[PDB]
Formats: sequence, C-alpha cells, structure tokens
Amino acid sequence: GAMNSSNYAELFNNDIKLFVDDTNVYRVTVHKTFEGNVATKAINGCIFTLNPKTGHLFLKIIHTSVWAGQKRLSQLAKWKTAEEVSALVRSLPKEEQPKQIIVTRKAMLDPLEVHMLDFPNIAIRPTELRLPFSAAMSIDKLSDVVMKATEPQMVLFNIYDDWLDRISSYTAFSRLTLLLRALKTNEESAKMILLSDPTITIKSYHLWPSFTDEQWITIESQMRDLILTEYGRKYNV
Amino acid sequence: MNTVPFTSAPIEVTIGIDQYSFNVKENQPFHGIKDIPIGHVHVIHFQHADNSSMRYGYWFDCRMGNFYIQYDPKDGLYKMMEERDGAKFENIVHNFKERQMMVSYPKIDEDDTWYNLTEFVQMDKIRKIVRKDENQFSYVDSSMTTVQENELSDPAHSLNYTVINFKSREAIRPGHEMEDFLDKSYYLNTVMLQGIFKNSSNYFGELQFAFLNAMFFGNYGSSLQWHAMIELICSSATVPKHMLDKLDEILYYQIKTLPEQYSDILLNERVWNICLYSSFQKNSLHNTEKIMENKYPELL
Ligand SMILES: CCNC(=O)CN[C@@H](C)c1ccc(F)cc1F
Ligand SMILES: CCNC(=O)CN[C@H](C)c1ccc(F)cc1F
Repeated sequence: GAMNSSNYAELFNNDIKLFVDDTNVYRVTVHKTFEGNVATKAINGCIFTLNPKTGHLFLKIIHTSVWAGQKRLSQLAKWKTAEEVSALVRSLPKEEQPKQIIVTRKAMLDPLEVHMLDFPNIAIRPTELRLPFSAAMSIDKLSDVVMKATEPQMVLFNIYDDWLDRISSYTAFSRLTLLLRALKTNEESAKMILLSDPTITIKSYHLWPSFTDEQWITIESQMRDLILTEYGRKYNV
Repeated sequence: MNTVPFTSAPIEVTIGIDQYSFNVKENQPFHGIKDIPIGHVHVIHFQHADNSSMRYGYWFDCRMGNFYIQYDPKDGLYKMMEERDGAKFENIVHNFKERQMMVSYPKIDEDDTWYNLTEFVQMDKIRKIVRKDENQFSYVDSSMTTVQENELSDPAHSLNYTVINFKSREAIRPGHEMEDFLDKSYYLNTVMLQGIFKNSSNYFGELQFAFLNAMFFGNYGSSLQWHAMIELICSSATVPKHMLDKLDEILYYQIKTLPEQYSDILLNERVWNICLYSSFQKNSLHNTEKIMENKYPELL
C-alpha cells in the first residue's frame, strides 16, 4: 500500500523502484487578453522520475506542442505522464525494470495502473509523504534544459552528483529532500545559501556545488534554519 | 395458472414467492402455492424462524416441469424437486385445491411489478449463471460467491456472472488507455454487448437477476454485479437510445420495490451519485433520478 514514515527504509533496499512526480508536466502562465479576459499559455514541462537508491533521474521533457488542440489539459497531463512512464519501463531491460512505482500524487494512480496493465507484477503505490519534487525546476541546470527544448526529449541525470561515493542512499535522499524543501519554501534564500561562497563551484557534469563533507553539514544546517524561519515568518512564531 | 405442492411444513419459516411473503408455523397444515402466473420466471424463497442466517430459494418456470417442495430433515432445508409422474402431480394438486390447503399467489390485476422486474430474465440464462444441469430450477442463497469474487472457493456452488473489470485488458484497448477508461463505450458495445451478451436483452436479464438475488437473499456479490452493470452503461458516452430508455424503466422499478430499511446496504453511494449526477448519462435516467431523489435523498 502507501509509502509513509513507518516504511521509509524500504526506499533504499535492493528492489528497484521509481518515484514519479507529475507536478511540472503541465505548466502555464495566466495572462489577460486584449478584451480583458484571461487566458493561459503553456510552457515546457517535465516528468520527474527518480530512483531514490541510485539517484538516477529520467527527466522526460514535455514540449508545449503536445498540448496543441487538446482539451482538459490537466487531466490529459496525468495520462501523458502515465504513457511516458510506461514507455520508459518498456524501454528498459527486464532486469532494470522497477518492481514498484511510487506516485507523489494520488491522482496518478488510475492513469498509471491502466497504462501498466501489461506489467501486473509492478506495484503502483501512493505515498503519504509530502515530497518536495515540484521544486526540481528550481535546479538551474534542470530548468535550463526544459526551457530550451524544442521537441520532446529525455535527459538522464544523477541527482545525487557523486555523493554516493561518500554517503549512503538514505543520507543522499535526506539531503536532496532538504535542499528541495528549502528551494520550495524560499527559493531566493535557499539559492543564496548554496551559491554564496564563490570558491565552491559546480562541476560541469554535476547539478550541485562541490561541497566538502564539513561544508555540507554547514549547508544542511543553513537549510534547516531557513525552513524553520520561513515557518516562523509564515505562522508568526 | 400453475402450482408448487409442499409435502408439509415441519419447521416454522417465512416463505416468499417473488415480492410477497407469508409466515408458516411449525407443522401448520401448509401444502403449497397455486395460481402462479404463467409466462414469467419466479422465485420461491425461505427464511427459517430459528436461524435467519442463510436466506435461500429456487428460481423456476412452471412451463418447464412440475415442481414441488419437500423439507429434508438431514440437510435441514426446504428442497425443490421435479415430479416426473404428471398423473400423480395433477391428482395431488387437485386433491389439495379441494381441501383449500394451498395459498393463492396474491397478484393485483393492475399490478405489473413482477413483470417489470423480470422482463428480460430467462430461465435458460439463469441456468448458465447457476450451474446444476441435472435440475430445471436453480438454487441461490445468501452466501454463494461469484466467479469474480473467487478470483480475488467451491466452483460448483458459484454464481457465474459475466466478469466486469474496468481496469483490465479486456476493458482497455492498447493505445486507447485514457479514451477507453474515461469513456467505456467500446467495452460496453463491442466487448460485452456484441461479443459476450450478443444483445441488450441478455445484458438486462443478467442485471435484473443480479438485483433480485441481492434483494431477496442479501447476496453481496450479486449486488456488486448489479452496480457494475449499471456503472458500465452510465460511464459510456455512446449507448443506444432504446437501451437508455429501458434502463431507466428497469432501475425505476428496482428502486420502487427495494425495501426502505435495506437501502443502506443494497445501494452503493458512489455508483449512484456518479451515475445520476456525474456520468455521461446523468441526464438520461429521469424516472430513476426522480424516485431516488424522493425516496432516498439521504444517500445522495
Ligand atoms: C417418492 C416420494 N416422493 C413424492 O411423493 C413426491 N411427490 C410430490 C408431488 C408430493 C407428494 C405428496 C404430497 F403430499 C405432496 C407432494 F408435493
Ligand atoms: C398483498 C399481500 N402481500 C403480501 O406479501 C402478504 N400477503 C399474504 C401474507 C400472502 C403472501 C403470499 C401468498 F402467496 C399468499 C398470501 F396470502
């Protein structure tokens, strides 16, 4: 059934699993028309499909042309997500296919189940965790590849950079979730924290800066402070 | 007008015959039901006074044989049997009519309720859902499970309703996942009607039989089947207009006959609200929506 705080270490066992987040698939700006009505204009989106044990991120870029002439786009976006996830699974060798797919939003359950009927042995699960994967478009390199895309495209990343050389996947996922939660609560402050010191760089093949172990402890502490603050600033506490 | 003779009534029992029921006391001089209308299937059903657990009964059509009931003290139930000696049977029914030991099927002349509940129900289709080929009548009880319930444990005692599953390869054409899931017309019209049932009359017959088993025996898998067959039609954007008009009549009479005190367990809130207010057919079931809103506004 659902994945929650009780069964959290399951994410880091040796059964292949993927999280799927659809929150950035259908993205729009809302604007006024010459007549004073309101309209939307789509911008490119992405499906965020992540193996939490290895850090592998299958980032399927959703180009605005897929919405041309279609109705009920928010509903279609869920089915398009499920179609692309199913296509990804079918493209992987059998030994690389997931045994579980965890959707971050429960409205993805029926679309993914129907698209995966050919895979009765892959479990489709919801979660009770409020995971911050919507903030993936606050990662500069990810936002850049999405906004520049001129056609549908899949781009593969490791969202943990090289962290798994020095830390476990539990610790790496916890660091990722902290970073993304911070970027979601106050993107400007979060990004200042990450890029304040100019002597720490992001390698060309990485997404995050090359912090030493000690600097990561300091960074992580700064991000917790932010989340607690903003939580004060918000509820006035 | 046909007759079902009872050898005797050795245990106190409530006997129902279609929508009617009468109370028989232990060893009361009870010898059957006469004046049963010809042309319809019928059900004769039983609830013992001492153990209201297990309602059970028999679907039959008196055109197919001469049937009687006799109490078996070993298996502890009233059993339907066929009498092959027409001479003996006609003689027995006569002697019993003379002594006024049989109750008369109490139908009001104006009343079309039983016809309206069984319009499409045929004994031959009942006998394919309830498989016991050596008898011309069919036993059903409260506890019998359906084939679909058994997939999720005695096959001989199962209700072989047609399996309906909205998240199945049968229901979903490869490449039409969203389309077929959100509009079930291909599963209704091509898979079920053209492929399995052959026509809408057979579909409606099974739907009507499922409802009646739910209502008379509290058979849970039959209630599930009834609602699934309703939901399949309501969730189809494309349904022949004659089928929608007939469904409205069918459901109207089912809702009219449903005991008020059983509506809480026999009606699924989700299905009815979806069907009457959200589905493609939300504006096609006028009679059913009107009786539901006036009789069971709470559920909605
Ligand atoms: C061989 C023993 N079996 C029978 O006599 C079964 N015959 C039925 C028609 C019957 C018999 C006696 C009754 F009082 C009432 C009946 F309905
Ligand atoms: C209008 C009456 N309706 C009923 O259910 C109750 N009428 C009595 C009890 C009755 C029922 C069935 C029967 F075959 C013979 C009967 F006298």
